[PDB]
Amino acid sequence: QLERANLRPCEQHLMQKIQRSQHQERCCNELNEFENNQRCMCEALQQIMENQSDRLQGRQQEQQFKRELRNLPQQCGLRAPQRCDLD
Amino acid sequence: QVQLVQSGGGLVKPGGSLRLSCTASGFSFSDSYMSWIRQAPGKGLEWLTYISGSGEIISYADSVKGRFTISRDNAKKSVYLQMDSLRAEDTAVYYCARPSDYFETSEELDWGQGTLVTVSSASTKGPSVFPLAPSGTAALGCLVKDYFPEPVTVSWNSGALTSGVHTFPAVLQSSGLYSLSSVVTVPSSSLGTQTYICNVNHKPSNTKVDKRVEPKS
Amino acid sequence: QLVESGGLVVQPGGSLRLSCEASGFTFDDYTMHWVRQSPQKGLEWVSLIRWDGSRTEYADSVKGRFTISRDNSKNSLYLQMNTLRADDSAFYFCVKDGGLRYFDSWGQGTLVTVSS
Amino acid sequence: EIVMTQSPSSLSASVGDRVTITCRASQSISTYLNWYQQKPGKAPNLLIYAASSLHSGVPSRFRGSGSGTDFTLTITSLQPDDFATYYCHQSYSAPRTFGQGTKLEIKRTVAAPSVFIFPPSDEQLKSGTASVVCLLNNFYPREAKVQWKVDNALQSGNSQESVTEQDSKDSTYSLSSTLTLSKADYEKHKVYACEVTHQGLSSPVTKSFNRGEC
Amino acid sequence: VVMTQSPLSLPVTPGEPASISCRSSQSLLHSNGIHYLDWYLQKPGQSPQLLIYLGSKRASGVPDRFSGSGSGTDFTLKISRVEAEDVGVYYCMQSLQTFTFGPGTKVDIK
Repeated sequence: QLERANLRPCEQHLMQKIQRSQHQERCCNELNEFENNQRCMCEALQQIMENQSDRLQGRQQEQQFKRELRNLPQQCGLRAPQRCDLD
Repeated sequence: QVQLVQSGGGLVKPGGSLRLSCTASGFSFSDSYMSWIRQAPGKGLEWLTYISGSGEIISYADSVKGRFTISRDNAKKSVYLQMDSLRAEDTAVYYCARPSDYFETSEELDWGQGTLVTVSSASTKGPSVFPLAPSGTAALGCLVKDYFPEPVTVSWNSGALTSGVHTFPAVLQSSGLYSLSSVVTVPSSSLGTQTYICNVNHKPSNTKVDKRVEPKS
Repeated sequence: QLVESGGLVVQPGGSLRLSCEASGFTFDDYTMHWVRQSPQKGLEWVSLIRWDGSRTEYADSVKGRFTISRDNSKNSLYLQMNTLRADDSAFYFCVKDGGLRYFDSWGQGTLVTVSS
Repeated sequence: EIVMTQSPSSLSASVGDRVTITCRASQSISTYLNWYQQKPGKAPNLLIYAASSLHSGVPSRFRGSGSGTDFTLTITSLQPDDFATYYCHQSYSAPRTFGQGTKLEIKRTVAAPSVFIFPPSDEQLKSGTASVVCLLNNFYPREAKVQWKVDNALQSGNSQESVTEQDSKDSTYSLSSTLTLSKADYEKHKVYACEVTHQGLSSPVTKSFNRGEC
Repeated sequence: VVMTQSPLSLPVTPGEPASISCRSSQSLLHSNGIHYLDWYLQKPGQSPQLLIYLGSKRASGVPDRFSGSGSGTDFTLKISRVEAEDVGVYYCMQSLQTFTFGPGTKVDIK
């Protein structure tokens, strides 16, 4: 189930959130498939971090991205995992 | 290395107000939720409130909504609890807690040392000590009555008698004062040839009493 | 400001160490790269170090021979170059990442000559 | 508020037993159920999060299971350090809520209490109050009934009980019940007795006194 | 990943408009929305300076007459009206796989 996901709209939505929608809607629809499933929701967030790690070449941009990423389930109307390592 | 150092609390009259504070180190305070939890004497844990890192999300348990106010100062790495219109029900040990991670669902993990909050209009009073006289093995004791605040200490023959001793937990009376009894069980034979005294000490009032417990006419 | 030290003539197969002193911005908030400029060859990218120093990535050309390092205390990006070679001769630039993988502020330059 | 309902409230068991504590939520809380251990005077220690996941350092003998409304903490082989109180805890939605708690005590052989009644001291009566104490000493289990009768009349709401925690040496309980009256009320009756019921006793036991005696 | 540029030499009439093209061997579109292409001007005697970054966005000190466009592999740096301090080697650079600069275009004054 995890291998099948298209999290590119989440990566697009987050980096535009850092610069300062079509992708916020599409991102929440993708994340909705993991609602109230903590292990699988965490892997989705981790895979967004994994793909974006090379592109965050600065402490302040990295922390804002992490912060916005931790708030992404809540801002989509979903529960975040109790624990999810983003390092 | 996570440290949670609480401060404040103490004695307060019903209807009064206290501000408990807690300062945190060893984690990213500005990203973490923080919560307050209490435990009344001899009762279970009672979750009270939490506050998001930004301070924009706040929740209060129904038992406390409208009376307490949680706040935080990320620059000071501190979280506060303003308790107003206090009641006797609120007497409890209050715990600061930090969750295990930086999400809104993250469960409490690290706890402060706890702060005792006592809500009472009573004044400091030393106990009155009355004997509980004998009538196989026999039983005798002393009744420590009408003291405030807690605690009191009780030994027998100045620490020489320890076996068979049961010093019961204090009860809070309708008067707002505490009472307890300390009893010791001993052989019937030793009674006349042995002097039994209970040594009661109440530090807040600076009281020491050593009442003898002898049989009766 | 990105003052760049080190960089002298070296023999083939030798070792050299470069330093880069930072001024004008929070050094502990930005990834730092080394990029070199050849006389004949174009602009080549060298190595990488996150602001925390946690991550370090290297160009294929000069990988295993160069090791990158930062001292956030002294605010200095070091490049320890070992096994220098004629192909490694170039002007070496201390590049300041912009936070989103772009070279915002460049240094002035320091030359390295692999020659006998 | 999501109500958390724990069972049992109390539990006695021996070292090596398999213990099971259950927690039922008022509504579906998915896997967002946590388990804490608390020893007296100490802050709780997290055992399990996400209903199945062990916190680092927690021994393997603790195991959690469940999803939805019904959850279970299991201790496969109880150890001496496991006698404490256990709480379930939901972080599914705020305000969070603990279960009522489960105290896990040591099991042992039945033991009848030795009952002792004490009349109020003369020194006390000179103050205008009378306390009559009924003592149950070194018994087990905790379950016990203490009934005050004044001239064969059942008293209600003027007595307070107090119990001790399990004793280190023998793992028994001791209880005291104190009947409080005014000197005036105390002197309008003759017979004071406390009737004690406990399974270790073949029959209920009564200890009585007559206000002028001994 | 290989970066090429056309023209290798673009003599301009000052005041008139000018363009440089850059092309990559593979698409420069990342999993986020960004096109990881920058432009860098190396003037005579100076180090390279940032003109345009991440495809369209321009730098703080770079005035508005520097534009940058493109999508996929082809990218174009337009200039509205050429001026004094606009002469040197114009490298493009990708930031997708690692960091690969183009050979560069010389901005002669015709």
